[PDB]
Amino acid sequence: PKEPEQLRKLFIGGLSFETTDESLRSHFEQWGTLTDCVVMRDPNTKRSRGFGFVTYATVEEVDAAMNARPHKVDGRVVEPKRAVSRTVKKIFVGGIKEDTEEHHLRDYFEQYGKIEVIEIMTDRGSGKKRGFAFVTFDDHDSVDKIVIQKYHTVNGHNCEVRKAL
Ligand SMILES: N[C@H]1CCN(S(=O)(=O)c2ccccc2)C1
Repeated sequence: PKEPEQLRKLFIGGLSFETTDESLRSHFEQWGTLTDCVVMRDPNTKRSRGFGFVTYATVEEVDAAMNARPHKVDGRVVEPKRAVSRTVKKIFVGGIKEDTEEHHLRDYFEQYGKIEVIEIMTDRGSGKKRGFAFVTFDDHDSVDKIVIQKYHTVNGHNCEVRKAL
């Protein structure tokens, strides 16, 4: 069974107006099989709108494409983003109770991306742990991967994870 197509599609912004379906495909096929690849154009002029979409056969291929950033396509560095995830670098992690420590969160989340800050929330008056935390990554794709997952188990706790603004 295939991963849902909606989780295999990347929005590609910042395109050169000279990029075509064919040149976009030729570039992004280097990181996987593309089941679809389109440059968005004006309906009347056919002039590029400066963005497009590529759909890979597997989520692993999406990951490979994102890990190969920065992508310079037809002379311009473009901006890939997962098209469906339901742009920030920070998550709320709730439900971690009082026994979850920084190393629990780091050991778990470091496989989603490079962590820059872990903030375990404590009570302003007592210093007791409040049972939630914030994790900041160096890049948004980590967060997009994280919030797409249905489940997050950290330190034996079933955690609620959301984007933090
Ligand atoms: N309930 C089904 C309906 C669609 N999917 S999905 O494509 O796996 C998905 C997962 C996470 C975020 C956005 C989409 C699950």
